[PDB]
Amino acid sequence: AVYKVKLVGPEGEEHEFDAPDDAYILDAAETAGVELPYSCRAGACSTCAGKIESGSVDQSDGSFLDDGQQEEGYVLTCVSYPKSDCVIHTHKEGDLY
Amino acid sequence: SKVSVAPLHLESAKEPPLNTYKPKEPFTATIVSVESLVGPKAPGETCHIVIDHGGNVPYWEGQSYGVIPPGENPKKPGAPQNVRLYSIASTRYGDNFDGRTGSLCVRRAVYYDPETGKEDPSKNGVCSNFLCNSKPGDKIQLTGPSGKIMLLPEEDPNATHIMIATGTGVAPFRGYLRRMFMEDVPNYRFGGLAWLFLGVANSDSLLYDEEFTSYLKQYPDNFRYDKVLSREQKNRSGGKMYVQDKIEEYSDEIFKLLDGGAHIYFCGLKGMMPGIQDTLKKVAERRGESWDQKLAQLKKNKQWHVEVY
Ligand SMILES: Cc1cc2nc3c(=O)[nH]c(=O)nc-3n(C[C@H](O)[C@H](O)[C@H](O)COP(=O)(O)OP(=O)(O)OC[C@H]3O[C@@H](n4cnc5c(N)ncnc54)[C@H](O)[C@@H]3O)c2cc1C
Ligand code: FES
Repeated sequence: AVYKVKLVGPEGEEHEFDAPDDAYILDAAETAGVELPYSCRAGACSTCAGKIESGSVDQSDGSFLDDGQQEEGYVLTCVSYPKSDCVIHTHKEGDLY
Repeated sequence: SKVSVAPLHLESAKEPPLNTYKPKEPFTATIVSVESLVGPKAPGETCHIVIDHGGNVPYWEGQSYGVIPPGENPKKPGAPQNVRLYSIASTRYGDNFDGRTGSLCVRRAVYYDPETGKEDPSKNGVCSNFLCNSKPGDKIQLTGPSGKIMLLPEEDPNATHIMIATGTGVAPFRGYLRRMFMEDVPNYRFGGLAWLFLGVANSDSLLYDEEFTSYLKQYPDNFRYDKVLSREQKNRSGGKMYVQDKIEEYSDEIFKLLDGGAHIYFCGLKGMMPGIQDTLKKVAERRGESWDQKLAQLKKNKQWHVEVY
């Protein structure tokens, strides 16, 4: 299935694009001409950090975030598969410590 | 003369390969060789590992490989080890000009009681020791390739590239330089300026010196190479010499290049950046510029490339 992922920049900028349930959100976003922050691109850091508003993803391919951070809604967009329509706020790296 | 490389169809791809192999289903690769890169005086071991992926896990320079060491996650029973990322140190053709292998530059992570100075093998790096302990024939769980931040900008074959590295951070640059100078790649004839700054602990810790010193002889007009041996050299004020200190010795020269459109890259452990940034800040100010503004502009121009960890 292909879902619709809506992103919210650190200033209210929004972007809504198609996101195959078997494609990482970071890649689905770039396909639609959306520039997002990233570093390793392999779920090893926090540069691509984002935070769920609604929906859910499978980011098990990632290992940087702990259960607690993931409980709160934090997701590594470079290794996240949308499991449904979602609303995600980007550039959340600054909240992680 | 440049070394013939094959197969050329590895130049045909327009977009770089990404995540060809995921953690749940990694590719089983074979170790071709492992060798220490350092001498007895090096603080620790850093090894060169050649891996045979048989053309199944191709990549572009600047990208990295994922390796999943055997055993289970000590933090999650029943679960396999987390993948460790490693900057590929070889061109896409590999050390065999094969297009069949890739290489990693791995620093052995070891633990030492802060006092008795004795190493506790039970507390050292799992994947790094696993890798440097490997022998020809060993199988390795490979994932990737991954990354885009360190892809080499080739639109301008005469572009300028300033490479700042520390320790294993030299890996992607070894990949750039073999491509610019050692390999016979018809569609990429580098004619710009490649400048490599490498900071290590001592000379016994130098990585691939014979290789880089070689470029200084073959292309004096296209390759500059400055090393910093921290435990053997000193800066202007008597303290240990670091890469930012060497960058400072060519401050005006380096800022010109940046002002002229030069690409600058940083790679290695992340504790190398604070000092680097402070030095850049002080250099921009001694020139009357705002570092924050210049950084923002450099990033805007896509000239700033960082891969620290
Ligand atoms: C994009 C990227 C590129 C990279 N490129 C490179 C590269 O080119 N070369 C390179 O060498 N590395 C590179 N790394 C780092 C590499 O991925 C690993 O983080 C590194 O090799 C250490 O992994 P490890 O499995 O050996 O150690 P880990 O087991 O993960 O351990 C981490 C540290 O904890 C220590 N430790 C473990 N248990 C204990 C304990 N009980 N008490 C105290 N200390 C303990 C270990 O000794 C070690 O120093 C890169 C990382 C990224 C994200
Ligand atoms: S870019 Fe590092 S985890 Fe996503």
